[PDB]
Amino acid sequence: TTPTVTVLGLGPMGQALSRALLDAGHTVTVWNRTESKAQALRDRGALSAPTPAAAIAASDLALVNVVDHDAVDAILTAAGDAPAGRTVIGLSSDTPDRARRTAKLVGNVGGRYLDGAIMTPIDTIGTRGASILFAGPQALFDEHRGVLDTLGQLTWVGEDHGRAAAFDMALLDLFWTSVGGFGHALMVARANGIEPSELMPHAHGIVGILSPIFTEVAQRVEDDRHSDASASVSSVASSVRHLIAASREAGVDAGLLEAFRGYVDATVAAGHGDDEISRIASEMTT
Amino acid sequence: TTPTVTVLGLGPMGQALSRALLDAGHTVTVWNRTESKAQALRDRGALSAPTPAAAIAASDLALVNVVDHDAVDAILTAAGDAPAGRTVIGLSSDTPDRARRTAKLVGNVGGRYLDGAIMTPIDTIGTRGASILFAGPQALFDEHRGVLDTLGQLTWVGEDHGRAAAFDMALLDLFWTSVGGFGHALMVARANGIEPSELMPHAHGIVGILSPIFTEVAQRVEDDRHSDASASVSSVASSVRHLIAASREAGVDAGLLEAFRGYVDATVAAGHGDDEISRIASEMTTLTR
Ligand SMILES: NC(=O)C1=CN([C@@H]2O[C@H](COP(=O)(O)OP(=O)(O)OC[C@H]3O[C@@H](n4cnc5c(N)ncnc54)[C@H](OP(=O)(O)O)[C@@H]3O)[C@@H](O)[C@H]2O)C=CC1
Ligand SMILES: NC(=O)C1=CN([C@@H]2O[C@H](COP(=O)(O)OP(=O)(O)OC[C@H]3O[C@@H](n4cnc5c(N)ncnc54)[C@H](OP(=O)(O)O)[C@@H]3O)[C@@H](O)[C@H]2O)C=CC1
Ligand SMILES: CCCC[C@H](CC)CO
Ligand SMILES: CCCC[C@H](CC)CO
Repeated sequence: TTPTVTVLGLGPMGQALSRALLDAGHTVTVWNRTESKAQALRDRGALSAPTPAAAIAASDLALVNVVDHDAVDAILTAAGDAPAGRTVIGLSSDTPDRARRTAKLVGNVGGRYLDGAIMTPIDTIGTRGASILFAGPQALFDEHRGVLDTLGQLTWVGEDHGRAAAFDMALLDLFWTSVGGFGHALMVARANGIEPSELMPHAHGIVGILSPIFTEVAQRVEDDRHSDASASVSSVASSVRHLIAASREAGVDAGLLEAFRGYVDATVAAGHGDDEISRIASEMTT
Repeated sequence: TTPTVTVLGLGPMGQALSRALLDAGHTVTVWNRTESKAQALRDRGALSAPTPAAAIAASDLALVNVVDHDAVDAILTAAGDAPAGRTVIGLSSDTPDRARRTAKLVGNVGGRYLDGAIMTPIDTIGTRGASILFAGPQALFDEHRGVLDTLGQLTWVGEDHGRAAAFDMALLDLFWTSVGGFGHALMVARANGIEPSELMPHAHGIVGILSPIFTEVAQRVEDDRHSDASASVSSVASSVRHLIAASREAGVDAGLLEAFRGYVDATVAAGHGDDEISRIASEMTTLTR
């Protein structure tokens, strides 16, 4: 009558997943390599299991939320034949080939596998603000959607077990590159007498322009249409040099902007200085 | 009564500025090094002037919107004494020390100077979605704010003529780094059979999580508070390796992520793997600790 779910991995995100499943009223079994991280959840109604095999054998569905697929696959090695007749969902960020290999590891012991990628922070889990992408057999996603729906908005992205991970590689590239730019910006600003609290209203303004700019860049890349520029490659080839000089003056490394400059300069050298900045990423090939 | 404004520089942003000032009912004079670029604005009601001196002498306020301060200073040199008794606003992105240099060039010929930085794209200009930062004498900003308010939301950031540029250097760093990430992401997604149109709903979701994350990282940096992590440095140290491997496999250079990894790895090596990702940027220093 009541669905069973196991969560293996009780770092910040695995705690968040466990609390959401417990609030939904599922029977939740938890396991972590560092055992005592389960204690806060046992106080909230979770059941612990002492080993990965015992944890997976307790439920129809096991979610594995750990640092990477070396950790996932180590947990599956320890679990042995426990996945047989059960479903494993990988929720551990790694490459598409690791998601496919882990699918194979689970199938070769008689389990079924979905791969997922959580694209939102812990505060969002258990709300309509969370976004989780899934890949693998459509029917298996449909079979477990009822339990998984309490976690957030789910999107199935394809049959290929690696496809959620492929989205994750692209989306986390955008995310972490932006985070690197933000932390750099705060360092250089602070060296110029602008504390983070004073910058932040304006930094929110920059975040506010990204969606419409990205929409246009994506459309231009699909159209292969880089003409009629509103902001040219030659203009940013001038600007990025200023930004690097400012970094240098402040004693802050400029490696992200230096990499960017290399692409911009290669676009100018290729004869596309007059084109929209949608052209620059072409020069990232090699 | 009717305000007089000159725009010097008719690239895409100078055209946008000029259209917004004309749409507001101002008396707009325009000048560009390449004179043919003035025709569409003359049809909208702009006056054109043949030289920078004649352009600046036509108006109480001159906006200079060109690629950099080497171009600004070449235009103001050509204008000679035309700025005397008038106000020049630089709207051309460059360093704080170039903004201060240009301020002194204007003051040398008896003009007044504000430096400004436009922080939004051409479509926003003339709307409440635009943002322009200004630096220089507060009273001079106040004198011209009624004309300038037709371009967008305005922020005066202080009396030092370099200070709008200092914000610009920080904010464009964030912006272009993010654009570099985005263009890279599209190329790696395409190699993996995900076209830009299929990625974009999800990319908008990532943009949607940045502001609260940035607000937290800024508070932690101010507080020097990197503990009780919800996303640890050790975790991103693993993640960024995956990202770089995926770039390699797609035939795409991973320079930006490689640079980030070096900071992440240095933070782990400093014994801060369990800390929040707010700690990473410390390792960007090139100063002796
Ligand atoms: N935190 C977040 O906001 C988000 C996280 N994610 C993803 O969720 C996953 C988990 O993230 P998060 O909770 O932050 O934690 P981490 O990525 O820091 O992973 C820590 C967890 O992995 C376990 N682990 C590490 N190595 C091994 C191993 N060899 N064997 C067994 N378990 C191991 C840890 O066990 P122990 O406690 O014993 O050290 C702990 O449970 C990651 O893949 C991350 O990318 C996705 C979106 C957001
Ligand atoms: N486009 C945008 O969305 C935004 C632009 N900005 C800033 O606004 C400024 C203008 O941007 P944008 O319109 O895109 O154009 P560009 O940065 O490409 O600059 C082009 C303008 O500069 C002029 N110019 C270049 N070199 C010289 C020179 N030596 N002497 C005289 N004029 C010269 C060009 O003249 P000519 O026509 O004869 O070549 C043209 O008018 C830049 O500093 C930019 O960073 C700010 C926010 C957004
Ligand atoms: C600092 C929070 C990071 C969450 C992010 C979600 C895409 C990466 O794991
Ligand atoms: C691609 C449009 C670029 C606008 C940007 C505004 C901060 C930089 O000039």
